[PDB]
Amino acid sequence: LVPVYIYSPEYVSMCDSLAKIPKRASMVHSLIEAYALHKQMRIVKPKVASMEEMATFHTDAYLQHLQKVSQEGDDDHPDSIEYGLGYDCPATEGIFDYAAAIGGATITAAQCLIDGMCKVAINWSGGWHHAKKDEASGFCYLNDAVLGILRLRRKFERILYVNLDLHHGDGVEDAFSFTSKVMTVSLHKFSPGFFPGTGDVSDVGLGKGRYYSVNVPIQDGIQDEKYYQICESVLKEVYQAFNPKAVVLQLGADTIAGDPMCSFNMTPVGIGKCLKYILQWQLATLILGGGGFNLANTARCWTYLTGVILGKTLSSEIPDHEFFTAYGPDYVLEITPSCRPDRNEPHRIQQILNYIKGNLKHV
Amino acid sequence: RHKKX
Ligand SMILES: [K+]
Ligand SMILES: [Zn+2]
Repeated sequence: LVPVYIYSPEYVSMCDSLAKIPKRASMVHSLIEAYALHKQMRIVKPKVASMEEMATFHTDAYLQHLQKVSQEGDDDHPDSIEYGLGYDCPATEGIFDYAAAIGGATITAAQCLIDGMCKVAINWSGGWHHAKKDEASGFCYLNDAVLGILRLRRKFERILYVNLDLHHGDGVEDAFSFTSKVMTVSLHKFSPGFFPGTGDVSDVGLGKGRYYSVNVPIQDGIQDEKYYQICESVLKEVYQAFNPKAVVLQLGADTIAGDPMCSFNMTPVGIGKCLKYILQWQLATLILGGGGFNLANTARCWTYLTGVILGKTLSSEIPDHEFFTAYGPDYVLEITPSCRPDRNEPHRIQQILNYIKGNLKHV
Repeated sequence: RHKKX
């Protein structure tokens, strides 16, 4: 009944070495610890993913290439562009082993859920949902979300993947495009030129998986109330049509006001309402992180959401801890939205919802 | 391919 928290000091230190989010894992854990939330969770040390586990999704050739350039951090290997390495996904020294640790952490969370150790298991350093079977993508090297879902498939007949990251969860949607055992639901920014460029409302999966992918394309500037209205409407319909047995929930904080991507205009309170809606289903739930490039705000967000999971109200004041000065000059947990416009028009949102309802009738 | 980032 007590949530599982996937953590070790060695794991956090590996996650701190990811090129686009240095030190973020330490900031997140440190703030959770500062609020003493870890004392209310069951701390579980992650196992490292084996090659055999990784190869149930990723190809041998891709895993072999990642292992090779990882050994010394060869970010100048001529073959890396075929495998998606380059600017977004540099060959950081050690990245194969770091990604294997994150994959293993998500698999460990899934296994805890299978065993009935907990109803909620958390890996805030997971959520790297853009990686493809044979390609790094979008700061993702191994798709730990896919690996977690594939572990959950041992027991849970139907799995719902819910993505609330700013970016379309395209690697997970692709992996399960042709199956009805896994439904993917993604709320994300959709605008030509905006990464990864996929996930329109008309993208519904393929073959035997047709209508088992759901995409909610959203424009810049969305705030908590409207986002929750959308999320609740879609998940209400999804729950009734698909009857999931387990949920994997990706809560990337790059939607939050203050992110340098400056696209959505959310606060952790809005995301928290979405999370509460899912938690009241009382299903095995695997919680993942993802994007989030204002590091202090990402720690504020995931710490707040950890409190939501535990049913706790957190003090507004940021407690003293290793990274206290990163939270100045006001040192509070709450985040204020920016004063810019919401570009989501009510008629468009309604039509997207009606389109999705129409698709789900087939499910 | 798109750039993220
Ligand atoms: K699917
Ligand atoms: Zn993202």
